[PDB]
Amino acid sequence: EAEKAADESERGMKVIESRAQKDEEKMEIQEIQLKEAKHIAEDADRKYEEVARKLVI
Amino acid sequence: EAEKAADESERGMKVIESRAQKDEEKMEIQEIQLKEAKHIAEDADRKYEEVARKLVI
Amino acid sequence: TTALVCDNGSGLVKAGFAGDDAPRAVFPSIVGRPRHQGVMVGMGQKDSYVGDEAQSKRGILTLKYPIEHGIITNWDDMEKIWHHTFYNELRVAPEEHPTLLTEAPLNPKANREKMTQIMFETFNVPAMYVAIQAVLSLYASGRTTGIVLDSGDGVTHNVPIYEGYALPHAIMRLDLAGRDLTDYLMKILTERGYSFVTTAEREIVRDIKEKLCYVALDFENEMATAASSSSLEKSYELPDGQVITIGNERFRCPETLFQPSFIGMESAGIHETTYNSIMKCDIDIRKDLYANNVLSGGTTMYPGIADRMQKEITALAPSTMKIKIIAPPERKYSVWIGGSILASLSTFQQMWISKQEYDEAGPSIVHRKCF
Amino acid sequence: TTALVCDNGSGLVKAGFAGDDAPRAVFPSIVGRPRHQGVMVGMGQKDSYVGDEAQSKRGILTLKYPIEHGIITNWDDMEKIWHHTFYNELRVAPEEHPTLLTEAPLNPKANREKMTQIMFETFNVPAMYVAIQAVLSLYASGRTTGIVLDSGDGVTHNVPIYEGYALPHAIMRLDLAGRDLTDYLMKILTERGYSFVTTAEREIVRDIKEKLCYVALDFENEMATAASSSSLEKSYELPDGQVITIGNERFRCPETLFQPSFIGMESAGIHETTYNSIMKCDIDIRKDLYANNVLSGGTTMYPGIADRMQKEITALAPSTMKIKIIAPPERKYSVWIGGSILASLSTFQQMWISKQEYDEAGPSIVHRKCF
Amino acid sequence: TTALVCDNGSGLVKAGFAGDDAPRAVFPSIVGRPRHQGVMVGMGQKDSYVGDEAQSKRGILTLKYPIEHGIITNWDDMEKIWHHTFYNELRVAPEEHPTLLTEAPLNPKANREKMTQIMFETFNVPAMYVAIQAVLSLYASGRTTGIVLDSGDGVTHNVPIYEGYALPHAIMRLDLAGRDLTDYLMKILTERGYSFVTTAEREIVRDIKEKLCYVALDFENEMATAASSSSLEKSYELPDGQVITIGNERFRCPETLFQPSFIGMESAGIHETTYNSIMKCDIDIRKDLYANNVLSGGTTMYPGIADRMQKEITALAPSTMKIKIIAPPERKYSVWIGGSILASLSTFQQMWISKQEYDEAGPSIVHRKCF
Ligand SMILES: Nc1ncnc2c1ncn2[C@@H]1O[C@H](COP(=O)(O)OP(=O)(O)O)[C@@H](O)[C@H]1O
Ligand SMILES: Nc1ncnc2c1ncn2[C@@H]1O[C@H](COP(=O)(O)OP(=O)(O)O)[C@@H](O)[C@H]1O
Ligand SMILES: Nc1ncnc2c1ncn2[C@@H]1O[C@H](COP(=O)(O)OP(=O)(O)O)[C@@H](O)[C@H]1O
Ligand SMILES: [Mg+2]
Ligand SMILES: [Mg+2]
Ligand SMILES: [Mg+2]
Repeated sequence: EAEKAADESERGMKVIESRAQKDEEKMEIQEIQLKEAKHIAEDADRKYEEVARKLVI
Repeated sequence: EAEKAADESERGMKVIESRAQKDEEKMEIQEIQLKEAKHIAEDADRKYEEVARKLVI
Repeated sequence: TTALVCDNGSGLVKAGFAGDDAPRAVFPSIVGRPRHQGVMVGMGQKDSYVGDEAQSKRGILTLKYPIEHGIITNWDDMEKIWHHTFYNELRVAPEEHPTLLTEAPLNPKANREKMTQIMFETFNVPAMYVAIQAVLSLYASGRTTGIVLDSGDGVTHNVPIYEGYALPHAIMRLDLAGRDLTDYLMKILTERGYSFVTTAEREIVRDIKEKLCYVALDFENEMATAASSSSLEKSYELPDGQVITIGNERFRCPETLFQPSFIGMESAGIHETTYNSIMKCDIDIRKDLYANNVLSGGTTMYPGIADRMQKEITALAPSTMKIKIIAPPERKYSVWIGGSILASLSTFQQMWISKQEYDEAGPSIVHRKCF
Repeated sequence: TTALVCDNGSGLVKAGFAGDDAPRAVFPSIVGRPRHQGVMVGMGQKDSYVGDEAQSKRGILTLKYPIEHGIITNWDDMEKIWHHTFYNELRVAPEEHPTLLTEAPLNPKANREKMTQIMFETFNVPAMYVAIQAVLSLYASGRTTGIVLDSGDGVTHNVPIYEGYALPHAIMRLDLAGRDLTDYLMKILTERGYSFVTTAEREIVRDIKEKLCYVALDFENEMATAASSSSLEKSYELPDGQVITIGNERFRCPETLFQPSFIGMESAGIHETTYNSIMKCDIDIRKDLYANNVLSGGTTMYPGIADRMQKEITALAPSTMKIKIIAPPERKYSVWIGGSILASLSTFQQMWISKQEYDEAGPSIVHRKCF
Repeated sequence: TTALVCDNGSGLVKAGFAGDDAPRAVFPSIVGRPRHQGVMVGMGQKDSYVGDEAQSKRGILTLKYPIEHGIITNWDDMEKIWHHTFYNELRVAPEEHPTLLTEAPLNPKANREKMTQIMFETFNVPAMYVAIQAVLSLYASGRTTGIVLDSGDGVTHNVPIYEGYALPHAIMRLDLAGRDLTDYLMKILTERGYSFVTTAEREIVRDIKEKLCYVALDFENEMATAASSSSLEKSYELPDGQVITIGNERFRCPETLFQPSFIGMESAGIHETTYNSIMKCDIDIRKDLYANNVLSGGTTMYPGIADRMQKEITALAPSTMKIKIIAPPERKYSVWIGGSILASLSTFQQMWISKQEYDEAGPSIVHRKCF
C-alpha cells in the first residue's frame, strides 16, 4: 500500500513541477511585457509634459 | 523508506501548490497593471496629438 | 606538509587532513565518568570515557559537554578531547602537522588565547591558525558574497560578506541552537506522559528530534490540521520498547527558531535577525545579500526550514526583489570543507602563526596582524 | 600622427582621438579605497579602484573626487586617473601622441604648471597644449561671436567672444554648479524623511537629480500648483526597492542656479550674471552677443532651462531687442567636439609645446606666448 | 496664566512650568508591556507601564523607545507619554496652559505637523510653539554668538549663530549619539565574557556607561598604558552580584564620538564636523565662533571631552587663533533652561500659535513665519 501511495505521489510530483516550470516561463514573459509597458507609459507621460510646457510658453 | 519518500513528495506538493496560488494572484496583478498602463499610454498619446495640433496652429 | 584541520564546533568534533572533501573522524564532544561503584574485580575500568565510547557506555556514565555556547567551560575535558582526536581517531603525531582551528564570532579573547597556549605548549604543533566559521562556510559554498547563517548546536550567528569584505557592524549572534531545541522537546514531551531527565535520555531525545522533527510552512493551519486529523502522528522505537507516539510536538519544537518566546527568550526569530542584519549593511549591496542567502550548520537541516525562511524573508523584503536561499545537502559538514579548502591554498602558507613568532610575541599574538 | 583630446572636467573624464565625432571613453573621475578589512584570503584585492570600476563597488569603497572646483587638489589621484585613461580606457601608449588638455578660466597658475610638468615627465608626451573650455564650446557650435556658458559640475563660467577676439575683462566665474545642486538635493530630501549621508548615496542622489529634476518657468505659480495639486509627484526606485516619491523637491534643486541665496551664496543668479557680462562689454557688439547666447555643459541639461533663461534675460534686456539661446542636444559633449575640431586644424600644428621647448624654457613656458 | 516647557528629547523627558530654574519632572521616555502570563487573579494588572514606573518592573516588561533619532516612530506611545507627563508627573490640566515643545533641526515635516495636531486635538491646548534645541542652549548660556554642539541621546548636531542670526547652510546633523554608544558598549563587553542582550540589560549597560566611561586625551598612549599597566581597572556591582571588571573598554566606548569608524559609520568625528561647520561660515565671524564654542546635551558629560575636543580643534585651527570651550556643569538641562527663559519673555507672547490660527490655517501653519 505504501509503495502504491508513493508511486502516485511521485507521479503527482512530476506533473506539478511540469506546471511549475510552465508558470515560471509565463511569469518571465509577463514580467518582460510589464517592463515594456512601463517604459512606453513613462515616455508618453514625459512627452506630454514637454509639449504642455511648449504649449503654455 | 517508502513512507518517508511519500511524505517528502507531499511536502513538495504543498509548497509548490502554494507557490502556484501566489503565481495566480501575480498573474492577476500583472494583468490589471498592464491594462492600466496601456490605458494611460493611449490617453497620453491622444492628448499629445491634440496638444501638437494646438502647437501647430 | 599535509596540514591538519579540526573543527571543535559544539556537540560534535570533526577533524581530518587538508586537501580532502570529507572529515575522517566525526564523534560527539562528550566526556563521561562512571557514577556507580563497580563490584567486578580485575577488569580495571578507566576513570573516564571520552568520545564515541561514552555513547556505547551511555547507560552507566554521566555525560558532560565541555562547551555550553561556543565558549569552553571545562578545559581539562578539552585537553582530553583533543588528545583523543589526535591519537585514538587520526593516529597522527601533532609534532609535524600544522593545525587549523575554527572558532565562532563574538567570543572572549581569553578563549582564543587559551586555545593557542594549549596547542603550542601541550601538543607542540609547529604552527596553527584560528578562523571564523562563517567565512569557511562561504568558502565551501563557492561564493564570494551573501549573508550566511550558521546554526549549529551551541550558537547561531549571521555574518554578511560582500566581495570578500566583511561587515563587522552587522554581525549578529544568537545563543538559540540545537541544545535549547532538545530541552524544549523534553519540556513539551513531558505533557504526554514521557519523562526524560537523565543525561543519557538527552541523547534519546536528541535522536528523536533528528529523526522525527520538521518545520511547518504555516503554524496556525498546521495546528488546526493536527488537532483534528491523526495523519501527523508517528511512532518511535526506544532502546527497550514501549513505542511512543508524537503528534504536533514534531513541528512545535523547531518553531522556537521562529518563535523564540516559547522558551522565554526576548529576541526575534532567525528569519527576522537575518533581515535586520541585511538592512544594517549598505544600500548598494543589499541585492546580492538578498539573492545569496547561504545556510549551513546541523540545525538548519530540518525538512522545510528553507521554504519557511524564504517565505518569511519575502514577506519582509520588498516585493520587487527576488529572494534565493542556498541549502546544499551537506550543510552539516560545510565548515570543515571550507577549512580544508582554505588550508590547501598556497597563499595561506605565510599566514600561519609559527612557533618562533609565538615565543617572541607571547599569547597575545592571536589578535595582531596575524589573525 | 594622431593627437589626443582629453577633458578632465570635474566628475566625468572624457577622452579620445583628434578627428573623431564623439568621445571614445566617458567615465566618472573618482578613486575608491576599501574602507573595510577583508576576511577572504588569496583573492588579493587591489588597494585602489579607479574610474567606472569604483562605481560597481560603491558598497565597500569610499569615493573621493580629485577635483573640487575646477582645480586639482589631490595630485596622486589625478595621476592615477590619467594613467587609467591612457592605459585601459583607450589602450594607447602616450609616448608618441600629443595631448590637448582643457581647464576652466581664472585658475591658479600652479595648477596649469603642475599639469604641464606631470604630462611632460610622468608620461613623456611629445607635445601638449592647454585650452579654455569656452573657446572649444564655441568651436563646436559653428560660431565666431556670442557668449558661451559652460555650466559643468565644478565651475560655471561665462566667456564673451566677438569675431574671434576674447574679452578677458568681462569674464565672470561662478562656483555654483552640479555638485552644489546635488548637496542641496541631499539637504532637502531629509525634509521628506529620506537621509542620504554616505558618499555612495551621493551617486544615487545624483541619479535622482539627473532623472527627475526640471526647471520651472515660474517658481511661485509652480509652488501654488504643487501645494494644491498632486500631479507633480513622481516615484523613483532605490537600488533595493522601497520606492520614494518626490514632489515639490523636484524643481527646487535647479532653482539654486537662479536663486543662489538658497545655499547661502551671495552672488546673483545665472540669468543676472549673463546680463551683467553682456553689459560689461562694448556697446557696438551687444546685438550679436544678445542674439548668440550659447549654452553648454552637463548642468544645462535640465528640461526647460533654456525657456526660463530666455524669459529672464528678455525681462532684463530692452524690449526692442531680440534674444536667442542656442541649446543643441549634445551640450554635454560640446567641449570635447570643439577640442577635436581645434586639434584637427592644420594651422594648429605649429602651436604645440614641444618637449625641447619645455626643456629649454622651464615649466613657465605655458604662460608665455605658447598658451 | 503660565506656560509649560516640555522637552521630549529621546529617552529622557524633562518638563515643567515656565519661569523656574530647573525642571520638576525628569524620567525616561519608555513604555513597557508585560511579556509573561500572570497567574495571580484579582491583581488588577495594567497593560502598559509608562515612565519611571516601567523602570521599577524591568524584569516583567519589554521596553520600547518611541523616538529612534529625533523622529517619533510610535505615536500611540508618544500620546501615552504626553498624557502621563501632563496628568501624573506635573498634575496640571492642559486646557489653560500654553505648551512649548522642542525638536532637532533637519526634522521631517510630518513629525512636526502631527505633533502640533496631537497637541491641538487631543489635549486641546490654547496655544503652542516649537523651537530648535540649539537656540535654547544658546539662551541658557547667556550668549548671543557662537557655535553650539548639542549631543543628546538620539541626534548630534551643530548650529552656528552670530549676533542672533542663524546660518542654516552651515548646520551639520549626525545620527551618532548616546544610544549608539550604549550599543557599542554592549558589543565590546562580550570581549571580556559579559553578555547583555535583553532590553532590561540595556539600562544596566547605560548605567555602566554613565558611571565608568571617560574620554582619554590620547588614544594610543592610553592603549599602551592599559596593555602594560593595570591602574585603569574599575569594578562595577551588578543588580545581584558577580561584579565585573572593565579595562580599556572603559575609555574605548566614548571614542566613537571622535572615531565613528568603530561602528562602521562613514562620517567624521565631532571634532572635525565642528571645524567643517566653522569653515562653512563666513570669514569675518570665525573668530567669535572659535572663541564661543558651546557644549550642551547629556552625552557631553564624559570626563575629559572638553579637553580632547579643545586639543583637536587647536590642532585643526590656525596657530594664531585662540580656542575656548564653554561646558557648564548643567549641560544636560541647558535646553530646558533656555526654553523657560524664552517662554518667560513678554516679547515672545505674540509668537504663540493660537487655536484660532490653527483652525483657520490647518496643520501647515507651523512652517510659516510663525515658526
Ligand atoms: N537531520 C537533522 N535534523 C535535525 N537536527 C539535526 C540533524 N542533524 C543534526 N541536527 C542537530 O544539529 C546539531 C549538530 O550541530 P553541529 O553541526 O555538530 O554543530 P558544530 O559543527 O558547530 O558542532 C545536533 O545537536 C542536532 O540536534
Ligand atoms: N540630464 C541632466 N539633468 C541634470 N543634470 C545633469 C544631466 N546630465 C548631467 N548632469 C549633471 O552634469 C554633471 C556633468 O557635468 P560635465 O559636463 O561632466 O562637467 P565637466 O565638463 O566639468 O566634467 C553631472 O555631475 C550631472 O550631475
Ligand atoms: N555622565 C554621563 N556620562 C556619559 N553619558 C551620559 C552621562 N549622563 C547622561 N549620559 C547620556 O545622555 C543621555 C541623555 O541625553 P538627553 O540630555 O536626555 O538628550 P535629550 O534631552 O535630547 O533626550 C543618556 O542616554 C545617557 O546615556
Ligand atoms: Mg558549527
Ligand atoms: Mg566642463
Ligand atoms: Mg536634547
